[PDB]
Amino acid sequence: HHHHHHMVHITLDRNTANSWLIISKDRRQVRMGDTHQNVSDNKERFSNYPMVLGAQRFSSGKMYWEVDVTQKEAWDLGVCRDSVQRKGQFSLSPENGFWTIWLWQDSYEAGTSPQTTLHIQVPPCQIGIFVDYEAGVVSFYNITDHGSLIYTFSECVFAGPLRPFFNVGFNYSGGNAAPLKLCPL
Ligand SMILES: CC(=O)NCCc1ccccc1C
Repeated sequence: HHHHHHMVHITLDRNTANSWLIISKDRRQVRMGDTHQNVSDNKERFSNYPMVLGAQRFSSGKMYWEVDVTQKEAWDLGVCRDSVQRKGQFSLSPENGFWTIWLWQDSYEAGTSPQTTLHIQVPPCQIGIFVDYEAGVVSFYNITDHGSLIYTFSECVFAGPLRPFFNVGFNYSGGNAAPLKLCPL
């Protein structure tokens, strides 16, 4: 792909983070802590899952960023509406305001309803995410495999400002402690 020139500098919004997450000083990396991280609760924090939003809000244009997922067993990545539900149980779907892919139990799936099987021959260490607001497109690229397409959501009905979306996943196995990292331009 040739989307690299729409690169945007994404930073994580502490205030949206699940209370167990640890965000680096530069706001570019996030990982699951072993316990509650000693912050007060607020209506923005994701309660049920280890999720956090980027600070940036997009309502027009073309945006591109990259995320490092090296040695993780489980994660969700993409974009969501600024007004997605924060508390309780919910599914990642466009009906609920999410345009995402994930890794879970050695398979990759797109967050459609119901979910769609992805066909990945080279497990990615870094994912590229492209959003075209006007066209209603969210695309995912395998940076490890020369930028090969993973999945395109088209005819997206964003219905609001968009925010970058992250889930570091649980670490019940002891094999999923590694961080998500926003990769430099
Ligand atoms: C997964 C696990 O066993 N967590 C341990 C967290 C804990 C609890 C009580 C005292 C000290 C620690 C580190």
